[PDB]
Amino acid sequence: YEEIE
Amino acid sequence: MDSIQAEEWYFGKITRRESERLLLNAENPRGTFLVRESETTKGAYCLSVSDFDNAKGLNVKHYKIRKLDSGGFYITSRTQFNSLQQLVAYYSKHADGLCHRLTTVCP
Repeated sequence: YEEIE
Repeated sequence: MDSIQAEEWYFGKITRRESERLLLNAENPRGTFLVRESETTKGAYCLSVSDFDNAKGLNVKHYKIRKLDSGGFYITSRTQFNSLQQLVAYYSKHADGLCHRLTTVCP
């Protein structure tokens, strides 16, 4: 999954 | 009446193959997303989205939606929501460093 950054 | 069981962005429990097969469509516009049940997670949801680049093609980014045991949700350690809908509204008008502001939902 991706991460909000 | 608004029940999470029949949300405009709630398909339910689907497989991963069909998931990428729904966002990876030449007819789907860049920004299409869809919230389903956690297939690999537990007691949580998963908000996926579609993106397009002018170099390779359209890819699919999966943003697992977390859930606070207290009663909340959040895909990042900075913003929290009291309903998967609230999280879809904020990320629907503010990418906040996401892949693309939500624009359409999965049919």
